[PDB]
Amino acid sequence: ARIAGVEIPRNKRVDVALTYIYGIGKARAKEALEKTGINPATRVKDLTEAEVVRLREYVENTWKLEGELRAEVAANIKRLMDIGCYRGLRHRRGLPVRGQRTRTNARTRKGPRKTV
Amino acid sequence: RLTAYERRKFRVRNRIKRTGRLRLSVFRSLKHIYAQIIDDEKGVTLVSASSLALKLKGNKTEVARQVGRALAEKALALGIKQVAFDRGPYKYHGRVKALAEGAREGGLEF
Amino acid sequence: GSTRNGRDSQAKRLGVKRYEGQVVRAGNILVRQRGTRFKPGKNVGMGRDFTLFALVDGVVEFQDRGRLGRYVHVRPL
Amino acid sequence: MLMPRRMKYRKQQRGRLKGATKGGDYVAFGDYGLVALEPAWITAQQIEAARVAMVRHFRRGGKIFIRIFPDKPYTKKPLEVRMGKGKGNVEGYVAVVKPGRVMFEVAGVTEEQAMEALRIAGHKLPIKTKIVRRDAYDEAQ
Amino acid sequence: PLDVALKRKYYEEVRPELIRRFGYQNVWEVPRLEKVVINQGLGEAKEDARILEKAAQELALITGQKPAVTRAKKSISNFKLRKGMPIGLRVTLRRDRMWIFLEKLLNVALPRIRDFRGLNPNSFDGRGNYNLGLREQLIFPEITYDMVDALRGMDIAVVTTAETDEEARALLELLGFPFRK
Amino acid sequence: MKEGIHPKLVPARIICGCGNVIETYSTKPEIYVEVCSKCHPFYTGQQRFVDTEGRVERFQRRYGDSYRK
Amino acid sequence: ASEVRIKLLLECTECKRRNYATEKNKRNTPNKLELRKYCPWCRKHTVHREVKI
Amino acid sequence: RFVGTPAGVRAGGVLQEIHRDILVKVSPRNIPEFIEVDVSGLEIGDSLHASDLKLPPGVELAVSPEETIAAVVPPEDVEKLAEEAAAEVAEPEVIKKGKEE
RNA sequence: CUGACUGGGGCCUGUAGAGCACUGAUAGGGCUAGGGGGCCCACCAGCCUACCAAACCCUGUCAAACUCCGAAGGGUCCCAG
RNA sequence: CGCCUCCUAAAAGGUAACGGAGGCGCCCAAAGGUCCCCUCAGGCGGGACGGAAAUCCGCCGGAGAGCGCAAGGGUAGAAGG
RNA sequence: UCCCCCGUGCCCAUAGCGGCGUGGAACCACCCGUUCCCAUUCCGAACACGGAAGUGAAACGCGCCAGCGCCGAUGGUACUGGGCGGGCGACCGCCUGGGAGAGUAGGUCGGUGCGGGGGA
RNA sequence: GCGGGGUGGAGCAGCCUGGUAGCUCGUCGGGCUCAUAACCCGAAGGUCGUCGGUUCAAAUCCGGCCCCCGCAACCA
Ligand SMILES: NC(=[NH2+])NCCC[C@H](N)C(=O)O
Ligand SMILES: [Mg+2]
Ligand SMILES: [Mg+2]
Ligand SMILES: [Mg+2]
Ligand SMILES: [Mg+2]
Ligand SMILES: [Mg+2]
Ligand SMILES: [Mg+2]
Ligand SMILES: [Mg+2]
Ligand SMILES: [Mg+2]
Ligand SMILES: [Mg+2]
Ligand SMILES: [Mg+2]
Ligand SMILES: [Mg+2]
Ligand SMILES: [Mg+2]
Ligand SMILES: [Mg+2]
Ligand SMILES: [Mg+2]
Ligand SMILES: [Mg+2]
Ligand SMILES: [Mg+2]
Ligand SMILES: [Mg+2]
Ligand SMILES: [Mg+2]
Ligand SMILES: [Mg+2]
Ligand SMILES: [Mg+2]
Ligand SMILES: [Mg+2]
Ligand SMILES: [Mg+2]
Ligand SMILES: [Mg+2]
Ligand SMILES: [Mg+2]
Ligand SMILES: [Mg+2]
Ligand SMILES: [Mg+2]
Ligand SMILES: [Mg+2]
Ligand SMILES: [Mg+2]
Ligand SMILES: [Mg+2]
Ligand SMILES: [Mg+2]
Ligand SMILES: [Mg+2]
Ligand SMILES: [Mg+2]
Ligand SMILES: [Mg+2]
Ligand SMILES: [Mg+2]
Ligand SMILES: [Mg+2]
Ligand SMILES: [Mg+2]
Ligand SMILES: [Mg+2]
Ligand SMILES: [Mg+2]
Ligand SMILES: [Mg+2]
Ligand SMILES: [Mg+2]
Ligand SMILES: [Mg+2]
Ligand SMILES: [Mg+2]
Ligand SMILES: [Mg+2]
Ligand SMILES: [Mg+2]
Ligand SMILES: [Mg+2]
Ligand SMILES: [Mg+2]
Ligand SMILES: [Mg+2]
Ligand SMILES: [Mg+2]
Ligand SMILES: [Mg+2]
Ligand SMILES: [Mg+2]
Ligand SMILES: [Mg+2]
Ligand SMILES: [Mg+2]
Ligand SMILES: [Mg+2]
Ligand SMILES: [Mg+2]
Ligand SMILES: [Mg+2]
Ligand SMILES: [Mg+2]
Ligand SMILES: [Mg+2]
Ligand SMILES: [Mg+2]
Ligand SMILES: [Mg+2]
Ligand SMILES: [Mg+2]
Ligand SMILES: [Mg+2]
Ligand SMILES: [Mg+2]
Ligand SMILES: [Mg+2]
Ligand SMILES: [Mg+2]
Ligand SMILES: [Mg+2]
Ligand SMILES: [Mg+2]
Ligand SMILES: [Mg+2]
Ligand SMILES: [Mg+2]
Ligand SMILES: [Mg+2]
Ligand SMILES: [Mg+2]
Ligand SMILES: [Mg+2]
Ligand SMILES: [Mg+2]
Ligand SMILES: [Mg+2]
Ligand SMILES: [Mg+2]
Ligand SMILES: [Mg+2]
Ligand SMILES: [Mg+2]
Ligand SMILES: [Mg+2]
Ligand SMILES: [Mg+2]
Ligand SMILES: [Mg+2]
Ligand SMILES: [Mg+2]
Ligand SMILES: [Mg+2]
Ligand SMILES: [Mg+2]
Ligand SMILES: [Mg+2]
Ligand SMILES: [Mg+2]
Ligand SMILES: [Mg+2]
Ligand SMILES: [Mg+2]
Ligand SMILES: [Mg+2]
Ligand SMILES: [Mg+2]
Ligand SMILES: [Mg+2]
Ligand SMILES: [Mg+2]
Ligand SMILES: [Mg+2]
Ligand SMILES: [Mg+2]
Ligand SMILES: [Mg+2]
Ligand SMILES: [Mg+2]
Ligand SMILES: [Mg+2]
Ligand SMILES: [Mg+2]
Ligand SMILES: [Mg+2]
Ligand SMILES: [Zn+2]
Ligand SMILES: [Zn+2]
Repeated sequence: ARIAGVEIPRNKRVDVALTYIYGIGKARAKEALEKTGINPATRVKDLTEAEVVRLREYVENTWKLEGELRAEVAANIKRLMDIGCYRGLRHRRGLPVRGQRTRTNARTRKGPRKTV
Repeated sequence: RLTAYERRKFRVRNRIKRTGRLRLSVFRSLKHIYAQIIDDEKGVTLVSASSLALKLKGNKTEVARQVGRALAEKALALGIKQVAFDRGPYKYHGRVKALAEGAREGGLEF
Repeated sequence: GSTRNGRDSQAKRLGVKRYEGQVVRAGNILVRQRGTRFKPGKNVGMGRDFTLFALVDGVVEFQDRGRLGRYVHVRPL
Repeated sequence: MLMPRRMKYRKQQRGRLKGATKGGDYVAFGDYGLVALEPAWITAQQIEAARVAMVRHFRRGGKIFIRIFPDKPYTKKPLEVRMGKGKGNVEGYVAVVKPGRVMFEVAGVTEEQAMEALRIAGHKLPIKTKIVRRDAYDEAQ
Repeated sequence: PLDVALKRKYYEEVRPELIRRFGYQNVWEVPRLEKVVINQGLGEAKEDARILEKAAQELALITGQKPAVTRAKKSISNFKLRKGMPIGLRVTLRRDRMWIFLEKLLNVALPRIRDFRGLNPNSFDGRGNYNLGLREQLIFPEITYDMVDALRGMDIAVVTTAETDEEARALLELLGFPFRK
Repeated sequence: MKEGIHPKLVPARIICGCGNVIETYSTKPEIYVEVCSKCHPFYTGQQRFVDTEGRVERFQRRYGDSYRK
Repeated sequence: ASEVRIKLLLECTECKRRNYATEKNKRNTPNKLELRKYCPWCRKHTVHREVKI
Repeated sequence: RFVGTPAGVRAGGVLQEIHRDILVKVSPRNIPEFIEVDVSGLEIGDSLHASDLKLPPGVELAVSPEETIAAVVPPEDVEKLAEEAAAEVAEPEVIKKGKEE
């Protein structure tokens, strides 16, 4: 559980390895490599402990990650669901939120089909 | 509501009285170690010996052996010869064992 | 009409065989019992089925020691 | 109607009906009582029939205390069989009742209302009865 | 006996502060640490793994002490458990090892917990003891990612000579137990 | 203790990611940890880490007060 | 006794005579019994072996 | 003395006087003629306890304050007879002996 | 002279009666997990129950195979007629 | 249809009915001998996966547990582990 | 012979639960260590050894309180050996000898034998 | 009285030997056909008549009760 709570994949390039962390995509990965001055093409199994402790310290302090980010996403939905807004209804019936059709498809929000 | 100590004490003593001999019971405290030979038929102590009453010295093991000999000497003088060793809650080992071996050395029969 | 009952077992003739004040000889059976209703006392042994028998010639005595149970003794003559 | 919900043993030896009541001989709940004057096995059918009589009398109101319960199983061999071939079958339950016991008590009803209800119920019982009211003698028990 | 950080802290900062906050008329009335009993309730080693010695070896690193086995007191159908089956581990840490474990637990382990928002204040015995639970054994420093095959947490029991919860609450926080409320 | 069945405890040095060094005893003399009590946000008073936001919603609009009145 | 709980003899390994009869469970204890028993012939304790009854 | 006429009694209910007196430690010179109790606030089916007993000077309760003392209960009704009669009863099961018990 | 029977003395016993401490039964009330039902909700709980009711407590009871108790008697040994 | 346990059996023992109720026709190489330790069920509270019940901690708990199998007697001052 | 403590029995809850109080000179205990004897299905917790800085906090000993537990009369009664009456019965009475249980009044926060250590 | 059964909607296994509910049909979804039957490819549904008990655990062993099948009910 090195940085930041997740133990990033060794033997892989340091830029992609960061994407395996909740809160970090390729974008925030390209950022933390300049802002800490580390070579994006090197493997994590080849990171200097100096390079490590800097990348770690920066990323945990600049962005909200793992459990906390999951916490606000939950908190954001919890309120939408509680105020009684439409965005909340769709979260309470587990139906598609973003105005898609529900006659067909919508299989990712509902789950596998329940035939009749 | 009894304790492992009480039960252990009881269990080994009942076993001794059953054989009906005079019993050489041994109390062993943190500093001292006493010993009396009792007739449970009459509820009477017959001969006594202790470190506290013999004002004895340093190593508790070596001390015990001495109170053991003390008991035996006073014992045979009274006609007591054979006797049964009540090890109480104490494992026959170290201080207590030494007290016994001393009583034996002194000519006590057990 | 029939019954599933009808069985029973041979009576085992248990109990005290010598009462207090009675003279017994070495080996006389004193109490026949299941478990220890009476417990072996002075000069009294116990057999593998809790049988109380006099160890010496003498006279029987009973004593009830409260929470310790009842005991049977043979007093030497 | 009144019967045990379960029991250790299914059939019971008949026993005897000697002597005055063991207990339950004093008023203890209501205002007025009905007391048995002679011994009997009082059947569950009778108890219930004696109860219904009283509640029917009150129409609405009053409270009925039933101080006897039929826990004794009543046995009877099938019709026209011969002796032997075991014990009979259970056909009902009775409550053993010896002289002096308060069987029924009423409360929360006028005196003449209690006198009549206990009398009527008295007629559904296979024994002689006596109507009684609460005394200090009852209070002292 | 080894002088250790958390132990010395007990006698120097924790000991006095308690006599202040509660006013004891005797030196023994003050709260002491009795024993820390660590239990791995496992039971994942019932039929499947007769081999759970990895967890014993793991607990042996964490506490510098080899655990004993706990076995099933009675057979149970639903847990696929027959009477006498080996389902857990339990090591009793007393004295200097008790301190050393708590010291590393307080300064290193509890922090390394995923989303650690403080120990639960309400997990208090009522009789003045405390119990807490961990979901991973990677929480401890001696355990690298390499030497772990599969995740397994534990129960931690901390016994106190204190009579009441409040006295117990104080002793541990003073020693460095972080609570959420 | 029983001999030969127990891991040997010796003087140890747990090194944290803030550079902190912990004087303790362990089965391994050197250890490197990513966090400790001296730099963990819950421990260090109340380090808001990255979320010093202050909700921010719902009155956090104020975009703006230019509507007519 | 039964089909699985058999009866057996014990033979004094020294003089080869049978001195004891007893039982065992040949599913639980499939190995031939070895036990020290007093042999009246040899007039001393001796290892006795299970032998077919 | 149960002073007052309960509201349950107005609804047809019945006041069951569980304790028609109460056990009390007291001086001989200090014996009350009675003790009043307000039952006027009793509904079907509410109840008072010895705790709710407001005592004269020098008298002390000798029973558990938890001890119930009076209650108001529903009355007999003929309307209950029909549904009470319609209640069919299953046979008395047997507590068994042996390989069943 | 040891006999039936009788006087005294010890010891053994679990019935009559009674009791509810155990095993079960049991009426009512109290208190209170569980359901049922209604206002109320799906967003996870509330709240009220003239409903069925666990454990516990109180009042009142039942039992050959229940007994915290427990006689009158009865059995046996000793001394005596 | 023989054997074991309880009741009937009237407080010694014994006592019948096609009276009320259950069991046996095995088993254990340790479930045996001895020595040395250990003490239950259950209740409340506390503890990752863990649940009414898995394992751990605390307090209360004379025995209601356990003792291979029916029942009774017995039993932690062990006959139980 | 009187007081306190450490042993060991007896009586077998009038001796117990709970509450409060008190004792460390001595004795006991916890206590200080784990080198050595010996020990932990792990743990010097227990058993054990070597000690004597501390404390009577836990334990234990001694007192006090009747909330619970335990003991419990007298009186009456049930029942009954034996002798008699009554009813068709279920059942009911009388004489004589024996006499409960529940409950009531009340009792109880132990008594005592032997041996040691200390005190008067 | 004696023997034998009660398990998806129907009819039968599983029971004797405790842990593991199976086969045909029917049913729902989809194929082929203009459509339909047949046919092909998928899926659902039994807490085992009950109430009790033994056991770690019961469709399974044991007991009570309900229901159905078969045989018997003779000399009189
Ligand atoms: N003293 C006696 N033993 N009396 C016997 C009592 C029973 C007797 N049949 C009666 O009715 O009175
Ligand atoms: Mg990511
Ligand atoms: Mg769209
Ligand atoms: Mg739409
Ligand atoms: Mg004496
Ligand atoms: Mg029939
Ligand atoms: Mg038959
Ligand atoms: Mg016979
Ligand atoms: Mg025989
Ligand atoms: Mg016979
Ligand atoms: Mg018999
Ligand atoms: Mg007898
Ligand atoms: Mg023998
Ligand atoms: Mg005598
Ligand atoms: Mg004698
Ligand atoms: Mg009739
Ligand atoms: Mg009849
Ligand atoms: Mg005929
Ligand atoms: Mg007949
Ligand atoms: Mg009949
Ligand atoms: Mg009838
Ligand atoms: Mg009656
Ligand atoms: Mg009439
Ligand atoms: Mg009464
Ligand atoms: Mg200290
Ligand atoms: Mg708490
Ligand atoms: Mg504590
Ligand atoms: Mg790790
Ligand atoms: Mg003569
Ligand atoms: Mg004669
Ligand atoms: Mg004679
Ligand atoms: Mg005579
Ligand atoms: Mg006599
Ligand atoms: Mg009777
Ligand atoms: Mg009862
Ligand atoms: Mg009562
Ligand atoms: Mg009766
Ligand atoms: Mg009765
Ligand atoms: Mg009987
Ligand atoms: Mg009886
Ligand atoms: Mg008595
Ligand atoms: Mg008594
Ligand atoms: Mg008598
Ligand atoms: Mg006589
Ligand atoms: Mg003569
Ligand atoms: Mg035979
Ligand atoms: Mg008999
Ligand atoms: Mg008899
Ligand atoms: Mg009998
Ligand atoms: Mg008789
Ligand atoms: Mg005879
Ligand atoms: Mg063994
Ligand atoms: Mg055996
Ligand atoms: Mg054995
Ligand atoms: Mg428990
Ligand atoms: Mg729990
Ligand atoms: Mg949980
Ligand atoms: Mg649990
Ligand atoms: Mg038992
Ligand atoms: Mg069986
Ligand atoms: Mg003493
Ligand atoms: Mg006390
Ligand atoms: Mg003090
Ligand atoms: Mg001192
Ligand atoms: Mg001092
Ligand atoms: Mg060493
Ligand atoms: Mg040395
Ligand atoms: Mg060793
Ligand atoms: Mg120590
Ligand atoms: Mg010790
Ligand atoms: Mg103290
Ligand atoms: Mg002690
Ligand atoms: Mg004290
Ligand atoms: Mg007093
Ligand atoms: Mg009394
Ligand atoms: Mg009297
Ligand atoms: Mg008569
Ligand atoms: Mg009479
Ligand atoms: Mg009379
Ligand atoms: Mg008289
Ligand atoms: Mg009395
Ligand atoms: Mg007391
Ligand atoms: Mg004494
Ligand atoms: Mg003296
Ligand atoms: Mg003296
Ligand atoms: Mg038939
Ligand atoms: Mg079917
Ligand atoms: Mg078959
Ligand atoms: Mg099978
Ligand atoms: Mg289709
Ligand atoms: Mg067309
Ligand atoms: Mg088609
Ligand atoms: Mg069943
Ligand atoms: Mg079981
Ligand atoms: Mg079942
Ligand atoms: Mg199954
Ligand atoms: Mg059946
Ligand atoms: Mg013919
Ligand atoms: Zn740090
Ligand atoms: Zn030979």
